[PDB]
Order: sequence, then structure tokens, then C-alpha cells
Amino acid sequence: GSQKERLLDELTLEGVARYMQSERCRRVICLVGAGISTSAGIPDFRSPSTGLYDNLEKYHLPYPEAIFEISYFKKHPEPFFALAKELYPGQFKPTICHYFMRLLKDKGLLLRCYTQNIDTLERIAGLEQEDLVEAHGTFYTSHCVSASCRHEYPLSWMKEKIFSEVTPKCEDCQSLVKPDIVFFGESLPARFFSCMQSDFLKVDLLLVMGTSLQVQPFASLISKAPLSTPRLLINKEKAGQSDPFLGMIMGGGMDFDSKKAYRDVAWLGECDQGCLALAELLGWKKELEDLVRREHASIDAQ
Amino acid sequence: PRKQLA
Ligand SMILES: NC(=O)c1ccc[n+]([C@@H]2O[C@H](COP(=O)([O-])OP(=O)(O)OC[C@H]3O[C@@H](n4cnc5c(N)ncnc54)[C@H](O)[C@@H]3O)[C@@H](O)[C@H]2O)c1
Ligand SMILES: *C(=O)CCCCCCCCCCCCC
Ligand SMILES: [Zn+2]
Repeated sequence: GSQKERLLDELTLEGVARYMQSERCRRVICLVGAGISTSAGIPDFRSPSTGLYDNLEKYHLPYPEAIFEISYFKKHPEPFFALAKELYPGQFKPTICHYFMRLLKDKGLLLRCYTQNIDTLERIAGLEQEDLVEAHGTFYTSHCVSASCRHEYPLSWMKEKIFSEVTPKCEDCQSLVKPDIVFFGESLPARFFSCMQSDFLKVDLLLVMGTSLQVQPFASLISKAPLSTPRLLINKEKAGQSDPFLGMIMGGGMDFDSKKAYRDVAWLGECDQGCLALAELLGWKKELEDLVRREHASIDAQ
Repeated sequence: PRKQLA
């Protein structure tokens, strides 16, 4: 129930792997963020140097955060579209970490991937809509913002607009056409809430990859798991701990290291390497290598 | 609730 039992034989990658191949581990939820797509050429926000916050000087905006806030987008969409042009990859190639999740799906272990990313790489790796909660939406589709229109446009249309440097307008009514992303200030999709209500009732492992767990309400997903569900973080830095200050005012933060630690494991490094290591323990390494090479070769030949 | 930093 709400008891804090220890189901990992040890708080290591090796322990997680053994658990994953026990009968108790049938339903895995992945929570992922921008860290899983940095090796695919898309910057995160927070990384020193290569993160976007460091690299937004030219846009002459108040504080680097505004270009992804809904009120600033409403005032002027042009900076956002300009940056989208700058960031739009020539080629969409999912990472090892993406294909690791594809392996979970093919093995019948994936209950859901909840992603904060908007880059569509989960879809390209072969996660289906069913499998996915795009908690912050997606560039995959776009919609005219006009309540009485709401015409849908595909990414090839939006891409053309973004590269032509033409602010996207609706062909039916000439209102702005906006990528289906959730800007800061916006409500998350209803899907997010209903999947969360059901999925966290019966999850056996939470795998958390490439996110700082600072964006809410996404971050609070870690507290929705049962207290005995193991949680593995694969990330360059620890994340999701309780802050010693905020934590003094009235969910289960990550606890990898304290005296009371019983189910949380942190593997610090590149997501691609951590997933590769985990795959190796599970005996999936060659499968993973073959999938990535074949999928990448297939993309390379488009 | 709304997308937001903490
Ligand atoms: N790819 C995208 O769709 C994209 C890109 C940037 C930002 N965002 C948005 O901005 C917000 C940022 O949230 P976030 O927590 O995803 O990003 P973040 O920038 O806040 O943090 C990313 C985390 O991943 C780590 N990291 C980065 N590269 C890594 C790698 N290769 N291996 C392991 N760890 C790595 C960072 O150290 C950090 O902890 C979200 O709302 C998201 O929607 C999306
Ligand atoms: C929430 O955090 C809003 C998400 C805004 C981040 C967008 C960053 C990347 C945009 C360009 C990539 C295009 C991929 C189709
Ligand atoms: Zn329209």
C-alpha cells in the first residue's frame, strides 16, 4: 500500500536489472526530458554552455525564459518561430535512449512513456500515440489558433513555413497556426491527467531519464508512484531530491543517498551510455545495437 | 494546473 518496502536487492544498476527480470516487474513507466535528445542535436535549457538559456542573447527578450511563455508568444510569435528555424534538425534521428524505450515496448514492459519533449523522436523510434503522453505537446501537428476554425496542419507544412521565414497563417481563415506545444503558462493536455490517474496505480518501475524534474506539474509525477516502486534516474546530474528549504513546508522526493534510502537509484552520465549499460545487464545489448544501427541506416537512406 | 518552473 503506502508502506516503504525495499524491493531492490541493491541500490544499483545491477539491482535494477535483476528486478526488471523478476516476475514483479511487468509495467514500466518512463519519464523523460530534454536530456534524451541532446545527443540527437537538440539542446536542453539547463546545460551550462550548450543549453538554450545561455544562448538566447540575440533575441533581445527579458530573461531567456520568455520565448517559451504563452503571453509573450501571444504578444509576438516571431521570435519563437525564428528560434524554431535555428533549432530545427536537418535529420530526425532518435538516440540509443529512445530505442531503449522502443525495446521496452517490444518486450511488453512499457506502460507509458511520459515525455516533456516536443521533438517527435519517441514517435520516430516507434512509440505509438497509445504508448505516449506528450505532456508538453508536440511539433508533430499544428492548429490554427482560431476557436471557430482549429484547422490541423502537418509538420511538413509547419516546417516549410518556418524555413521560409513566413509566420504560419491558416489557409482557411488567416489566423496564426501554432504548433501543438504547451507553452509555459498553458494548461497541460487532459490526456496527461487521465493517464496519470490510472497508470500510477500499477507501475512496477519508474525510469527517469534526461530531465531536471524542475518543470511542473510534470515533475510531480515521481511522487504519484507507490512508495515501494523502484525509481531509476539516468541523468548527468542527480535530480528530483527534496530541497532542504522548500521541503520544510507541508510528495516522495528522490532519495538516493540519505540514511533512509530504499528504492531510488541514480546512474550519472550520458543517457545513451546508461541505457546501453542497462541493456547489457538485461541481455539486450546486441538487440539494441542492431535496432539502432538498422533504424539509423534506414533514416540515413531517406 | 499550468506548465511552470518551480
Ligand atoms: N527536445 C525538446 O523537446 C526540448 C528541448 C529543450 C527544452 N525543452 C522543454 O524545456 C523544459 C526543460 O525540461 P527538462 O528537464 O527536459 O530539461 P532541462 O534543460 O531542465 O534538463 C535536462 C536535464 O538532462 C540532463 N542532460 C542533458 N543532456 C544529457 C545527456 N545527454 N545525458 C544525460 N543527462 C543529460 C541535464 O543535465 C538536466 O538534468 C521542458 O518543459 C521541455 O518541454 C524541450
Ligand atoms: C515547454 O518546455 C515548451 C517546449 C519548448 C521547447 C522547444 C525547443 C525545441 C524547438 C525546436 C525543435 C523542433 C523539432 C520539431
Ligand atoms: Zn483557421
